[PDB]
Amino acid sequence: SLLSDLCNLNLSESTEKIIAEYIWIGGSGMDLRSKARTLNAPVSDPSKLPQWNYDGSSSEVILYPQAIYKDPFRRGNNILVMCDAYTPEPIPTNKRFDAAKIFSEPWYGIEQEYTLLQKEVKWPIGPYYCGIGADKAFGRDIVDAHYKACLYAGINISGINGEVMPGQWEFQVGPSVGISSGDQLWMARYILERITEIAGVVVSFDPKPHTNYSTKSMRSSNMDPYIVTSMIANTTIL
Amino acid sequence: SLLSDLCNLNLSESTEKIIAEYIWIGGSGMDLRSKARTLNAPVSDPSKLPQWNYDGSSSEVILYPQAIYKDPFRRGNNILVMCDAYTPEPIPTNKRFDAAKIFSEPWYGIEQEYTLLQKEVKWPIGPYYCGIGADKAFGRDIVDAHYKACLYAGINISGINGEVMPGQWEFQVGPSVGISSGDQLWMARYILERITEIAGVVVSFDPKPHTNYSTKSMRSSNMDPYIVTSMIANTTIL
Amino acid sequence: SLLSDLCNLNLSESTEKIIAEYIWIGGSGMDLRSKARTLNAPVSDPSKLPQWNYDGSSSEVILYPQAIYKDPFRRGNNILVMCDAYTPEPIPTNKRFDAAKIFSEPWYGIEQEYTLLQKEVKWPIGPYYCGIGADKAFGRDIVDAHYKACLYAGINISGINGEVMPGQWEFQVGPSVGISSGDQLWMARYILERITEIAGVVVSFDPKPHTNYSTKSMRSSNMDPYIVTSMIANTTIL
Amino acid sequence: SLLSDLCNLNLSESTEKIIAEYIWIGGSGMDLRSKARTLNAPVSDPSKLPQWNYDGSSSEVILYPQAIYKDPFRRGNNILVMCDAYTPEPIPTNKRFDAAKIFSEPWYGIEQEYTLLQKEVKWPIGPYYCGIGADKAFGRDIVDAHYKACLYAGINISGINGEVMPGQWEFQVGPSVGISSGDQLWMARYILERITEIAGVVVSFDPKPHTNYSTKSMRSSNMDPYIVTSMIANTTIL
Amino acid sequence: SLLSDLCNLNLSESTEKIIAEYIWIGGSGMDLRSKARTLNAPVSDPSKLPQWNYDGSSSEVILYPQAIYKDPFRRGNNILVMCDAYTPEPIPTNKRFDAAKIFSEPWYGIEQEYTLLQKEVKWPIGPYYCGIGADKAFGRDIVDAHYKACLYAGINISGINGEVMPGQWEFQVGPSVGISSGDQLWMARYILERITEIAGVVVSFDPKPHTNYSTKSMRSSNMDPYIVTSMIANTTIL
Repeated sequence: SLLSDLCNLNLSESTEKIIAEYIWIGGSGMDLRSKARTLNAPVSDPSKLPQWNYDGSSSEVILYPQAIYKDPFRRGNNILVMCDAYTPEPIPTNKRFDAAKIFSEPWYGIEQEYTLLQKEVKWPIGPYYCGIGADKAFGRDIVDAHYKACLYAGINISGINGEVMPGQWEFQVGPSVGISSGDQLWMARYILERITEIAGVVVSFDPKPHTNYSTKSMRSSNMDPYIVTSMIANTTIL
Repeated sequence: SLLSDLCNLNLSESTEKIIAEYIWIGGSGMDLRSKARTLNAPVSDPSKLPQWNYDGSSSEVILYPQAIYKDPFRRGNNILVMCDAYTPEPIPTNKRFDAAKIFSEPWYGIEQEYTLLQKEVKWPIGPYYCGIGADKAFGRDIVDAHYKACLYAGINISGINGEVMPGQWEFQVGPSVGISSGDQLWMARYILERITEIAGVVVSFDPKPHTNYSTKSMRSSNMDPYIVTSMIANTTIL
Repeated sequence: SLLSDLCNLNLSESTEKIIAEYIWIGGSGMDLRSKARTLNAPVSDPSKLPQWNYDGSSSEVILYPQAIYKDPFRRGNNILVMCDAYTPEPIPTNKRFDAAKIFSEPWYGIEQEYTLLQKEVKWPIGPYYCGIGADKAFGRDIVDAHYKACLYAGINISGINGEVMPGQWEFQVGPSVGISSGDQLWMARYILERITEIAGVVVSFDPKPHTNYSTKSMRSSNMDPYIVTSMIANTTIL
Repeated sequence: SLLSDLCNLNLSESTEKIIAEYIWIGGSGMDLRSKARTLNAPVSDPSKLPQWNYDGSSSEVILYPQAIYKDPFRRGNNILVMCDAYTPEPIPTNKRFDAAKIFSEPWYGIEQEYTLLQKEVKWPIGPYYCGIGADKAFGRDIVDAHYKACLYAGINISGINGEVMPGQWEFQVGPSVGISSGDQLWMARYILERITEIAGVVVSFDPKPHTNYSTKSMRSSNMDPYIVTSMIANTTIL
Repeated sequence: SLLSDLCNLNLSESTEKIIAEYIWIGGSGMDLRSKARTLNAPVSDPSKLPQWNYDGSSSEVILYPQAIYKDPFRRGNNILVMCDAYTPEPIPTNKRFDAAKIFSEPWYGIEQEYTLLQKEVKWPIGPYYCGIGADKAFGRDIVDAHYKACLYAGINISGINGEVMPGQWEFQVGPSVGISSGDQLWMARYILERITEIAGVVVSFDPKPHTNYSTKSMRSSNMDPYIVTSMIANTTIL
């Protein structure tokens, strides 16, 4: 148990403190980053978690709690929260205020693809449609881990399946509220981004390392979940 | 424990989702393929799962649920589902519609070999009938795993044998009622396909990498099984 | 983690089926073989099990349930059975019919010795009389495993000790009733090989790689657990 | 396995002998040292633990119980104790008597940074600001372990984050009352080294391999939690 | 999980038999040998256990159950026994008869030192006074294991500490009564070797690879836990 018997300890035995990691979109847009801080009492309602901030130079950017769900790598009562960047008005990189004001029942099953690479070499490991056996499932345990972690957290994920291109996969979100579909993707794009970090594997959400619409009824710019859903919710009723 | 901490979480606490993988026969060979997707509530009756499909060009091929049995590698309430390839007329590769219409009380204890060798070298890992000790059993952990997973799932499996020539094995399929011996010899043939894949072991069903009949009206080989189980039933129908 | 998370699943959770490992003696008398096959209800009475058989060419040879004890490598309700070989009259290699007819309450104890050697060079791994410390005891974990497995199964083993010969040990089968005594020894020998099979070690019982008598009063030449006891009983207790 | 089966035994059944490790500050640098000592009755009141001592030549140096917290690597009822060094008057290296006499309710939060390097080459293992995935976070397992151990012990650590230069972090000691605040820093720092000792990594706190103040009126070159805190409270809490 | 899944099985679920490790002192006085035996019912009274013996040629030498403690390497109801060598008159190497007749309430505390070295090269593995982290403490896992095992067994050990010379330590047993005091030391010594057996390390107690006295009335040349205590009791109490 070299650095493995730890990282997993009971919570309520000693203290009542619960961590709550703060997550936000950074960099060019594909880099989703986070850092940790505790709390006092376990509450899942987003209107009680205190605000916070960080320094953007490393530019004082404020963060507000929006999504409070559970945690893959810590269990019990530990919590992940999804927060957006506000410039010292929202920051232009946020790209969420417009979506919030537009969406303020458009269920969206956004479809996303991800490819696995061997991080020591940055290449994929090693009839291919959902193949099994040798030279087919390059880290199918990683996929099991991500699927079950997403079920545990609170992400509404709705299936996963491989294709012909080696290593790569894709998973489905299905029945998620429009604005929620801008959260439940990004967090689910985050959890996976950590899981392969355990191994010598990296997920690259890129083409070369679909948007469902089921409204309750009617009653009325590259790779951004929020931008795509906002654009396609424009024109169409809601 | 790299990546193995996950894959073995629980679902009775967080979300009542029960992943139900969908399985269908592949192309020319006996490559039983499958892909994963979810469900909502725990039900074992195959008359309630909705009819789903896939793309065959990677064309549209629809699948229906008929075999609903528990999971070796996921446990809990997760389920494997056996499905056959229909076209919205059964595909010739199906070879199950004729057997179903013929059988709708014969019991088939068909015998099958599952010669298994090493992955990288395609060679065995290491008076030989059911040998024990050095240079006798080139991996019995996977074999015990397959046996117990088969009993756990719901397969009515009965026996297992060793072999003299290094490598070959065999398991009995048990008292399977007619068309049921088209499920309990494929999905119980599917389970092994993952277990060897867990290790550096490849199972080579081919002869060069028996037919039973126990009816109640008192009247009386892997690869291709549907044809076999059905032709010898026609000869002695009910 | 890999390949070992299986092999340890539970029985009574899914199905109340039981398994059984049918064990017979090899041609030369030093090899002990077995093959596995299931059963419906768990019963420990040797009379209730049904009579089974095998092929002697690998020539039909029948086997009857003689000794029913529990299983260390599968735990739960899994059961080992010691059975003798019958020609379709006892088979000459059986050597048990004479002992059974002779013994049909002598308490007997027989001593066993065995040498452990490396798999591919045939030398022991790594004052020696019950020695401890550097260059004294090698593979004492195997010894602990065998001792505790033998207590668990039903073998009434009594003690083990190490001697001067490198990689040499000796265990005592303890007081036990009549022919069952000899029978018990066989399972003990059996168990050892499987445990040694885990470690990649070769066990040699041959001399170049004591018999205890105690009764009430009167019943109311190559390492043979049956010939030796029959000869030493013929003269005094039959 | 290799010693890991031990180190984790329970004590509430065999012997209720609470251990206690006596922690004292080292010599020139920041080398917080200790040794173990058993006790009879488990009590957390620092006014009942017996005084102890040691030899300073490796000179008698008495030690008195000040801080009683729980234990990362022993758990159960095992307790760590933080004690200051007294000459047979305070020792000059103690630096705590001045702080105690000054403080005899200013809340303090101090900032700590530490750089991780390889054991035998001194380079660190393996947009960086709180980065995720590969090439951003190296050995976050150590960091998660230290964070959760610090919550478990009794340290009221409050937050943690990464930085831009490769291979360092920063954790927030949290708001606490009086001199205990400074004490807690030392204690928490202690835990880190033990955890790093598991991984074969060297922790360097040196700059080249801030303080928060709030009162009861408000709310909640040496790297000395004592000198800096006392100097800040000299000018305000007096 | 090879070879280690066993060795930790349960006792009371299958059989109520217990084990017992009979331990005697080697000829040279520095080696402490033992061998295993079985018992029917678990009893901790040294009077009820049966006398046993061995062969001194590897010359019969009788042994009696003197000290009964629990077992760290088996848990459950398994028991270790410390026994002395009696020739059917005590053997001169015993050295315990004189101490027993001298002592037949002086509390004694003895100090022990040991050095850890590599199995092959004989050099130690890997300011040192009670050092922490890298370059100070090597193999503290062995030390924590021995401390906790000694608490578990019944040895009322007091404390342990590091020292200056690389790779050597010292533990202390002080709350001991009568001749059992010396006895306890011996048993504690024994445990250490078995633990080091797991790690592939060599323990040397030799100087070149303290006695505490307190009575019920208080204050009103080899390393032999018996010779030293008998000599220092002669001048005071007995």
